[PDB]
Amino acid sequence: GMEMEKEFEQIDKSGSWAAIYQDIRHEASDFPCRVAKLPKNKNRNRYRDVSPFDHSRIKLHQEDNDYINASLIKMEEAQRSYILTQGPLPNTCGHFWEMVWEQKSRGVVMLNRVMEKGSLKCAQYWPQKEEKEMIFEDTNLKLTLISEDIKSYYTVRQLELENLTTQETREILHFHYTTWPDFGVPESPASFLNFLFKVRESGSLSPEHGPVVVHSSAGIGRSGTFCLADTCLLLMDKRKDPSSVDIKKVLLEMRKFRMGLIQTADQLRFSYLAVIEGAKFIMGDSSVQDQWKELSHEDL
Ligand SMILES: [Cl-]
Ligand SMILES: [Cl-]
Ligand SMILES: [Cl-]
Ligand SMILES: [Cl-]
Ligand SMILES: [Cl-]
Ligand SMILES: [Mg+2]
Repeated sequence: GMEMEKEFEQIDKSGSWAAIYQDIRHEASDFPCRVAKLPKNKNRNRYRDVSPFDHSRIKLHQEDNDYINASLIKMEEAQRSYILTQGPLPNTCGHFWEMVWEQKSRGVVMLNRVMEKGSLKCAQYWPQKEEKEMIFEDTNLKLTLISEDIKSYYTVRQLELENLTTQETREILHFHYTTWPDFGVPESPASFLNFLFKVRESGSLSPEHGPVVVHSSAGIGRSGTFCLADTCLLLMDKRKDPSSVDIKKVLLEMRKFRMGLIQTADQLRFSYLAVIEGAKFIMGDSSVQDQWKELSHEDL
């Protein structure tokens, strides 16, 4: 089969995933995060050990404090960008939506739940009920739930974001994967790819929009897995050449822009599985998309 498939089988046969993953960690970029570590920003960071590099951090367009824990992953060869961010805190939900507005994002991909393992891993940063809209007074934004489509393991929401200064409104699509555990993997390649293709189908990743926002709790593990698989499939798609993609090199390129992307060796292995499976679609087996939808059990 494909070259990534041959490397996959070699690594599985030798039981080498931990060593492969540790090599990536060792080779990964190390750039300063001075702004993230300023005293005044301590309460804007969810995790002490997860910070945006200065070079790639998203700046808020405000004079007071322009800091958010968010990074622009700009994949030059693939011609796709993503914004990866932590799950917003109770005091940074206004900042989060400010960033969405200013960066002209059409979609937000949320890969975590608000409560995981008994702890609050993300703030409730969007409205749960149509009739209870949210106002972010610090950033002068209003957010309303317009509709939601609840599936067995993910939910898609239509939100309306309004800049109260100008009264301009935009439709934001929210893609919420609700069964992906932290430091874990999706139930199957099919369930993951079914969801990724839902995001793709929406047009949220179009170059006509700002970068999609992808987040988890830390904005690196589940978020890294999602973007690695998406970028690798896009690279193969541009060239129509699966054997042209080097998944580990792509991950190291991504890690130039945000630290710590992909948090376990099993998330790396899963990324391979997802790309190998998705290649079937890229190379012209259109019917596999329906198979994923069936295998994902999304209706239940
Ligand atoms: Cl300071
Ligand atoms: Cl949730
Ligand atoms: Cl829980
Ligand atoms: Cl929180
Ligand atoms: Cl790491
Ligand atoms: Mg995470």
